[PDB]
Amino acid sequence: MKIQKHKEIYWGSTIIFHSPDQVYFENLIASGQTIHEWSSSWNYQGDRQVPSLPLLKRGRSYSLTRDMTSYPSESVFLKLIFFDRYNREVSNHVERSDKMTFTYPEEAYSYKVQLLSAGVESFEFHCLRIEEIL
Amino acid sequence: MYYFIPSWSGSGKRVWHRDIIPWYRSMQRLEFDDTIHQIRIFHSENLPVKLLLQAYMPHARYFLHRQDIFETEYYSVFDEIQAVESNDMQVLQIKDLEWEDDCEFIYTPFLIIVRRQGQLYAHVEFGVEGFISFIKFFKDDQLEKLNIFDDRGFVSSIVYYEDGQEVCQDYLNPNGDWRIREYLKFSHVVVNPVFSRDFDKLEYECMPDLILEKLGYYISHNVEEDSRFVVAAQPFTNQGVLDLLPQHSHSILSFFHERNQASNIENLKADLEYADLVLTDRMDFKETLQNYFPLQAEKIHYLSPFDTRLQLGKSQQRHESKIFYQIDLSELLNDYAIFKVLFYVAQHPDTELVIGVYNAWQEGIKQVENKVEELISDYLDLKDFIKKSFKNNQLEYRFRIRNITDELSLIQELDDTRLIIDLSQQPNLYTQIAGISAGIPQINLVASDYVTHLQNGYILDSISQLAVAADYYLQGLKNWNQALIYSIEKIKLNTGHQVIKRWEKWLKEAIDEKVDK
Repeated sequence: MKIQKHKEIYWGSTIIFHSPDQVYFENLIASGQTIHEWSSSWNYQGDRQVPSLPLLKRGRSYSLTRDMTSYPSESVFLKLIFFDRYNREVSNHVERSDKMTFTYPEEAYSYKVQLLSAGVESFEFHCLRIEEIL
Repeated sequence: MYYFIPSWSGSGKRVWHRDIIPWYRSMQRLEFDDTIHQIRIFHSENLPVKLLLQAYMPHARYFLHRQDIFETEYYSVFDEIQAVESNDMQVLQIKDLEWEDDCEFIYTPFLIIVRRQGQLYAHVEFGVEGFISFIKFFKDDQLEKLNIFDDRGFVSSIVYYEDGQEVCQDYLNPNGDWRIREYLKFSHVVVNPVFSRDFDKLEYECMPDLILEKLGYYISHNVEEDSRFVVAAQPFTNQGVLDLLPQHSHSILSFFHERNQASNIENLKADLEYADLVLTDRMDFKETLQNYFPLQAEKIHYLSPFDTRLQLGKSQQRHESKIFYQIDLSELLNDYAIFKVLFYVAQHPDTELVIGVYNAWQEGIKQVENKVEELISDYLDLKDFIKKSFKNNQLEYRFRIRNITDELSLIQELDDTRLIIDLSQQPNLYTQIAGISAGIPQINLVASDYVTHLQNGYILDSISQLAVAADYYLQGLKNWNQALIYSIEKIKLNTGHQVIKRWEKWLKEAIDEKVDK
């Protein structure tokens, strides 16, 4: 195998896959609802929905970055949820912008990031980026 | 600072090689550890600590994480051997491997079957957390290759198959170039010439030699002067590692029952003489050592481990008293004991029952299910097992049967559990640890270091008395609470700064004994 290294997080139903690194979308999704979700964990053992997001360190601080453009401009939001070991929520941050900095809480066992929605007509999506900051 | 050298092994003859197991064949043998207990103490009470890993663990990130020590700094023998430079993890999707164009995929509920032009090409299996764990490769209905993936997102290793048998395994670098090759027939390990820069010796006879090499080189050239080494007592002899320790350093030797229950006291003599400090998680093993080796009695101390992944129990937020009843299915079924519990739950309509079965395969779970159905049908009424939620609004029952595969499984189940019953002759050790950790009382048939009679739980004479035990904690609030108290002030004096304090004090007390001669 060649494995195809990259440190970016890709996408993985008008959802059109014009490339691994670019995805088209047309609205179907209520304002406030979820357009997509990434998780650092399996929802249940059998699940064919495999984790996408890397393991994080507690107390440390990171930068979550969208690389996408939404046709009705500032329409797609970016929610970030931290869950504990019992699957109960811990905390949630939403960001209108395309960059966000959070500090990974010390109760957090896993995390998910969702793309939420304002009135979104269409978007082109490239990726997410997480790197450690200070 | 403090260095920890864990004993994290495989179960084969290659002990330095951790087992690779698909998510479904997964079963519970104890993964929590005296080491993990200790390292966790250093991370709260923020002290500096580092981990020295001598074993091959392609999936060690999820392991550390799952065990709540992901933030610990580690040096890894096989990370040097394979020239893994960055700890950056890229969670691999199947989509980005990638395969030939003709490959079609078929999704088993267990794995993924890749066929190309109708012929079986590959099985893609997953690990308990859901990352690609390994892929089997096929050439004409014959297994030829096995790729083992690193949880950081590359091919860590390849096993080659001759006539359907392991012949050879080479360990790649994250770029794909083999660095060492290991021959698995009785028999050595060869270094790839291109990378001779990083290995003194060009070939090694047994794998532990190359291991012993890289480890000692770290301890000599990279350890800050006067440090402290906590060594998990490995199954055989500790000379391998003890005789690599600095001239000026303190050594702590740590004994965990699950690991060292079976060891003859005679071969301990060498390692027990060297060690500055000795720790056991069993009182009577401390005593066994203090009698056979009376000259070193003073340096052996008892320390009980506790899993702090367990939040304290939220069973006060429930009207229903939930009962966790443990069944070891390697012992077959015991109709008398299953019935005494089923009968107690029938009588007290304010209770729910989870029957936690471990060491069981899919079909053995069904056996437990039928035996419960049967016993209920023949002697009781199934209608008395319908839950309030369902019959106060009118199917769903007050009892169900859960397969306990993970420790995580059990941790979840214990969150709202009010009472633990284990009627085996050897009670699942992790459940005893998890029980006292979450502050839930326990009923066992044999005494232990985690359950104190009429304080922490009840120690039954025979299962005939099961109701007297059950009542003691299920009836009223007083006893159940005097037990949360007892359990809490026992979690306290075994996971504070207090414990490391006691270690430093015990190290000073071991010097003041040397001056006596």
